[PDB]
Amino acid sequence: ARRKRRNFNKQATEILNEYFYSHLSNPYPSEEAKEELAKKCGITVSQVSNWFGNKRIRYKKNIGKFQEEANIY
Amino acid sequence: NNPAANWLHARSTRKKRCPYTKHQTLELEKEFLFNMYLTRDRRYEVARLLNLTERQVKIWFQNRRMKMKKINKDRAK
DNA sequence: TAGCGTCGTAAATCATAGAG
DNA sequence: ACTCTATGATTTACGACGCT
Repeated sequence: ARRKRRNFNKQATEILNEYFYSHLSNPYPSEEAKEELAKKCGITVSQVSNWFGNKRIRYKKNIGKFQEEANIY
Repeated sequence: NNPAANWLHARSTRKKRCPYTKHQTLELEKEFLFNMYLTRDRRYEVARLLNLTERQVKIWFQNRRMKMKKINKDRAK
């Protein structure tokens, strides 16, 4: 059967958000850094690239909505 | 604070994205399989036929080759 | 320089998981 | 189940750099 898209588990999201926020002034992981995140999260490098693309634009589009999340991290 | 300040930004003069139609997509896909690399003339004819600029056609083919790369990387684990 | 190639990404849009 | 909308994925359009 075809693989279905799925929301990432809480674990993967925490790892990605951790990296994103710790590099907030320039959240652009290098290819080697995307491979390691991909490993810790159990996802693919394309998926890490998609997550960062999605995160930067949505965060940039709504700074307020992502506040508080910026702090806990 | 503006933490997004140093991030990559789209130049305020970039053409706004226009999804192509099922028809334009299907026709471009068929031109792709005929020759994965366009000649100045084939590009010119496909562009006219679909009412897309030659630039848009050149870029569509470039993006299509990157999609092929993406799919093949997804397969050869 | 002109001009087409790849790589990586921005931003908009898609598809449908999943949450009420 | 049945909307909605959140989120991962895909599609246009380029900038930066390669080479001839």
